[PDB]
Amino acid sequence: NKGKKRRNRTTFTSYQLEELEKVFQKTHYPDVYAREQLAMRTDLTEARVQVWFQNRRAKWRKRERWSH
Amino acid sequence: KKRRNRTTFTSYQLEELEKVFQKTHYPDVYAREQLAMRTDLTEARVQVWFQNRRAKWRKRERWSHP
DNA sequence: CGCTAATTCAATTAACG
DNA sequence: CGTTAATTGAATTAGCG
Repeated sequence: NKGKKRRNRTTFTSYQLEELEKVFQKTHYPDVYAREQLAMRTDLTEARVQVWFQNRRAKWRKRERWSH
Repeated sequence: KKRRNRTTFTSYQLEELEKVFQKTHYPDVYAREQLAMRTDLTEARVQVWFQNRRAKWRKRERWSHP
């Protein structure tokens, strides 16, 4: 099935991915405040940061052996 | 420490959201981007509003199925 | 084709008045 | 406490070297 017109796929920079990953290592579920400070520091929207964390947890769960 | 924050919509914001819901239950990105300007909300809050509004609507159909 | 960003859902949690 | 906005995993869609 084909979905309706969607937002253009965001291409992140080397800096952005490295910066987001540092926060992911501290916590997989950052509060709104943590995400907003990452959104300003990386010049991203709080929305793109929240979707990145949603997908980063999905990638981590797939590779993970343990229950958590 | 409040982990998440909450958006309290104005009556005008709700009129403009419900207007687009009655035209299209699944607005495209171009349609959502317009509401973001019209209602001063982010496109992100329009997605979230629309998915709760859809969930809310499907519950009605399940109750009035016979 | 692999990786991953974006968008749906059902179930559930938590902010606000 | 009631209302409902926000968040989550899971599934899925799809852009793009």
